[PDB]
Amino acid sequence: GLNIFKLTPKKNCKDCGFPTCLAFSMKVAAGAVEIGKCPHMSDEAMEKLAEATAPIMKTITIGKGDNEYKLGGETVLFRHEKTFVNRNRFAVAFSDSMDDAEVDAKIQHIKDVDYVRIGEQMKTEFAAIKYAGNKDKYLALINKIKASGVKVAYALVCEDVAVMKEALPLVKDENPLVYGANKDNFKEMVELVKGDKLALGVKADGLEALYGLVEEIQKLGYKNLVLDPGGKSIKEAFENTVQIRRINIEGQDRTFGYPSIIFLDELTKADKFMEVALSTLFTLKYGSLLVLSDMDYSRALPLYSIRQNVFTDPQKPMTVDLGIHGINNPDENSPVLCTVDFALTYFLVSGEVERSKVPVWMVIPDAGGYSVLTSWAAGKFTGAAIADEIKKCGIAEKTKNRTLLIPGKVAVLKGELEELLPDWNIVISSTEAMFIPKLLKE
Amino acid sequence: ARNIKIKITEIPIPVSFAAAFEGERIRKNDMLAEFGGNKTKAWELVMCADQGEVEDHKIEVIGPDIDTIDKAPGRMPLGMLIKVSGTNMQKDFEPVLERRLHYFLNYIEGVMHVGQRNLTWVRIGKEAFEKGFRLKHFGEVIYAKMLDEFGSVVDKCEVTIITDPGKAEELEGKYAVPRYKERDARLESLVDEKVDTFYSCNLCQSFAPAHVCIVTPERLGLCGAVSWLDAKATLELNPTGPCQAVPKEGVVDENLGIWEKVNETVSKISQGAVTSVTLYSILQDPMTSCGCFECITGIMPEANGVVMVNREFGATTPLGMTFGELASMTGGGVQTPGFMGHGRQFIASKKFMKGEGGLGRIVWMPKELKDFVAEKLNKTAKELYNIDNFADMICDETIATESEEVVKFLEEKGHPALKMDPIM
Amino acid sequence: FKKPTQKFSGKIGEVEIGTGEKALKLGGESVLPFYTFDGDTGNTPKVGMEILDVYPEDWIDPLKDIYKDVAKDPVKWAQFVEEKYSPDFICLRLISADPNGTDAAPEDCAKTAKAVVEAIKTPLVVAGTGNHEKDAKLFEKVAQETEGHNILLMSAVEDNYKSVGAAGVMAYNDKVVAESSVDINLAKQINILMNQLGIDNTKFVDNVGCAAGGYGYEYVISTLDRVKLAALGQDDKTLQVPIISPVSFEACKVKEAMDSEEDSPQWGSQEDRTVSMEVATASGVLASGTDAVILRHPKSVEVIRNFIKELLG
Ligand code: B12
Ligand code: SF4
Ligand code: SF4
Ligand code: NI
Ligand code: NI
Repeated sequence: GLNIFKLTPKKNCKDCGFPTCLAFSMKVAAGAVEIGKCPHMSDEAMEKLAEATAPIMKTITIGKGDNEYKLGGETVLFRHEKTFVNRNRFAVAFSDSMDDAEVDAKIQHIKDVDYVRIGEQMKTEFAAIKYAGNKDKYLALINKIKASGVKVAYALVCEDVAVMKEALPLVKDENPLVYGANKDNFKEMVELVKGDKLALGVKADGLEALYGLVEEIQKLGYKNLVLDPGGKSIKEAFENTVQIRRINIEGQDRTFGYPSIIFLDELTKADKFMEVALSTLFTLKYGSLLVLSDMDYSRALPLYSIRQNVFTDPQKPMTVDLGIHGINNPDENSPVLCTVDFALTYFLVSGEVERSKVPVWMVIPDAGGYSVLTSWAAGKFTGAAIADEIKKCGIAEKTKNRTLLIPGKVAVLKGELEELLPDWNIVISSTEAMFIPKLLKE
Repeated sequence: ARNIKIKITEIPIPVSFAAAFEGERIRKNDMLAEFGGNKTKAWELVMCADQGEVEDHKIEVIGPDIDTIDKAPGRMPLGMLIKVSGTNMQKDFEPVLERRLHYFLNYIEGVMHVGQRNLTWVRIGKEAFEKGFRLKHFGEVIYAKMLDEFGSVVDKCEVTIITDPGKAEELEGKYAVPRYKERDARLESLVDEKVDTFYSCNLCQSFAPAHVCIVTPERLGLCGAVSWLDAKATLELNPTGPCQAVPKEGVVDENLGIWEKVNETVSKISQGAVTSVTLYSILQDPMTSCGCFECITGIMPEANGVVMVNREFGATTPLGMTFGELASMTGGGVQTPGFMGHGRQFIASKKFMKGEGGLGRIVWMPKELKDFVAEKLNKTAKELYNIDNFADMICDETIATESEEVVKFLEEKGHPALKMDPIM
Repeated sequence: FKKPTQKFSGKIGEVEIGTGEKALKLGGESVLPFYTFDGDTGNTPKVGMEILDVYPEDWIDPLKDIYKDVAKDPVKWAQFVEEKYSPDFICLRLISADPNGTDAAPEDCAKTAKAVVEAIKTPLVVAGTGNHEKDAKLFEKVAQETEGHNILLMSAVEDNYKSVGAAGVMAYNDKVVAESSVDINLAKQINILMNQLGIDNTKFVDNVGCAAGGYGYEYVISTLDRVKLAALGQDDKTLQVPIISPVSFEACKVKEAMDSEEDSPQWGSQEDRTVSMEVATASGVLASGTDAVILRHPKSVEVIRNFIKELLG
């Protein structure tokens, strides 16, 4: 922060788009704006600043506007130390040695599995196209998926430079992932992707071979890479994935500062319940692009829900939606419950009422995304806020039961709530989560 | 002789007693007796006396009882004197006991207590009295649960409820008023040099794992709800709680607030995330911040000083960043030199950036914030010998908002921060 | 490059549950979970299966079909699970004891637990109810009836730790789970209270809380990461205790795992989603520092056991 402010000319000229040099100073330390925005930097300090502030792990952008996914950019090994920046992506493997009926099932599954959870679009992001030996069916497979209408990014897996030279132009304009650079084809693979600045996948046997191979590509001048850990077993693949990230972060080595692509379809040998387990493992253990064999709601529901929790910034509390949240068959007459949309209190309370025994529609007034006590301290979860929320959501129409239950630890508002809502009957509980069902029995 | 204590499960009152009953409202026409307020004088006091003067479980009602006011709802003086004795009960724990007395009375149905010291007033509803509620039950609630919550510092509790107008005025002047003097003098006159142990709080580590708050008499918690006295009592009541003693042993640097023990006890609580810290500086190894802070002070290099902004302030500071933008980097338990999140009371402290020149480094504060601390800030700057109206020299939002404008304002005002040595 | 040489000064203690040849060891690792490349992973994490002392009414239909003729009698149920799936341990959840439902006297439930513990060889984990007040009385009678088998008493929170710990570890020489609420400081506090009471780290395990994937899951992940790093990196003696997290308790009650095809036709099969929910939840907590998990569906156990075996061997 203040470290680079010494190098800053300190002119407050707003050329970088930020008001003050200090404002530009602290943000570039975070890494948002980066260093290019300032033209007035002296070249003596510009050279030193460019290297010191350079992130230890590069961020790779694959795909076009809607299918825009950033991989990498991580700075910590655990989410509690600091937020995990970019979430991992899931791909469905396609091989040219697959039956037309089988490919149709895969395409439908990608299109079928699509839902929104807490405002995030959960769907398959990539479609890994693999070359199995028959070039003629390989180009047909690529064209079919384009005509299918599946809104996914493309990742061509092909080690043959001759086949890749013809396969790339089909989805070249989609900013695809060119995977297949190895020990004896990297020189002809870099020149194929250098022009359009496409991500290049690096493959080698072991970490030492991979480390040496990345240096050769970096020595050519190309640093837009997606490393492949690689392994003959799950035990070795897990080791390589972890070692790459620890070398890059703990060792401060920028040769391994690239995202990892992991083929879970081959290690699991097409095993659904093993794919879900390994997908969770590599979501928590530095897997940036996981390639599965197929997609279905059995895999999607846990993997996408877990990924949402892991890659939320700890500093910004996770928040649940607003409005009324009716549990278990919302109806025309039942009590109501209040929370503060902290998304932990909601889950802790809903994790106690999940029995559905006594149907209750929990009204969630906007308390600012904080907990119950801090919201009341802030003045967000107050009598006026609870009262006017009833007006906003119109819970009077939905349920004809004036019994209103509020959080237990909110004490003084019980008299205040009764004033603003005379007809409503207020019930004040205890602050322990164990008393949720006692008063729910009514 | 064997230090055996017997617990009482039931409060011996006919009226129902629960934490849920607080926050109720008594109808304006269904009150029975209204003690205190601007109407009559009511007060409360918790005393730390010798075991001789305190007799266990003695409830004394001095004056007419509640059964005497059969007429329309009226007012009577109220005096609640509580005597507490114990082996390790001291005068620093009296405010803690007295604060909880507010919630003890509110937990009773038909009884609502609001206020502290002689500014209190308690109203009794008809519902309690028809169920045999008497002033003697007031001492039963306090005694039964004073021994409950404060079971490690209170051996015996003696409660007297005074409602005679003559005695209520007399006992206030010999017990209540003199003891409020000691509370104010103790809080005001206690400085870091006098104390020998600091305290460390880690209740905000639920979201800022690397954050440890060091609480000193001149530097309270960032949230502003924990002070040196409060942490002292928290450690006594809850030895394994969030507040633990921090010996002030080993003085690397007196001016910057570096201590050998503090660095040792910060790396232990933060699980090694933060190893070196300073208490009276914002540039060299500053304290971490969680996110509960209401005011954050940021360095303004071009003005040879620092800028302040409160949480409620929704405009842009001369630094070019708002409170939300600054809170995204200061908070989270990370050590960020030049920026510090602190409370609203730490502003007017003699240890506010002692190692960075002192209090005079403040150059820009919000208008609403400046008014609140103007009386205290001016007094503290008077020790710096400059003219008393230091807040008049401090720029505010109304005068200017841009860096080049405020610097010109400081040039013409003769602000002390400009003349001091370069902060950075 | 330079191979990452991560040296940890701490070491998790070992707790033994059960007696005989089937007794299992927990903890002992000096490195992060599954980091066979860093050093010594003490004991392989164990996988346990959950049974109930009453007939499972709320379990999914596929689970009811598995336990057709054995669910009625817990003694038959425990022997069926042991001989068919051979779990590392069996968890007996005393559902009949909770005041919120078919509340029953602690004497009745302890009699059920006595028959189960004497009819199986595998170590038994007796899971109590959610109520702190009832668990104090429930575990006092349970630990008395099942004496001499070294059972694991679960859910001893700060409220009833004095009652559960005394009637557990100290009196009848059992093991106790010290449970906190997804915090390292609360986990650190409860462990200190057990140590001051006279129970060292070798007699109790830790429960830092558990949650289903997508329902406050990252809070459990952060807590597990923090306690593991503090125990090993900072050599914190008050956190060097093995961790057990009941996955089936939370992962199997969610909408995404209980809804059948009639309720949610698009979500597909119900058994697949139930197994996939526990496998995802268990694998994530195993990688974060859990030494033992509790699972409900038999298929989840096979996948997790293969998952553990692949990473360690
Ligand atoms: C985290 C935290 C913050 C964070 C919150 C970030 C986040 N993750 O949400 C932030 C930094 C925002 C914060 C800020 C402040 N905080 Co704060 N905060 C806390 C903290 C550490 C934890 C809160 C929490 O999660 N509690 C646990 C949750 C689970 O409890 P809960 O939400 O109440 O839910 C339970 C019950 O309500 C019940 N329940 C809920 N609904 C229902 C329904 C039924 C039927 C039933 C039976 C039960 C039930 O069950 C739930 C689960 O058990 C507490 C410490 C403490 N001792 O509580 C301080 C604390 C609450 N903070 C406090 C204060 C004062 C503040 C500030 C106002 C300080 C200031 N600036 O002046 C600021 C306000 C900031 C602002 N915007 O104005 C004080 C409260 C004092 C008071 N008398 O109000 C505390 C105690 C700290 C202290 N110094 O002692 N805080
Ligand atoms: S462009 Fe450079 S000199 Fe101008 S305000 Fe931005 S950082 Fe300061
Ligand atoms: S800010 Fe207050 S509540 Fe938070 S850790 Fe510091 S003293 Fe404790
Ligand atoms: Ni705080
Ligand atoms: Ni804070």
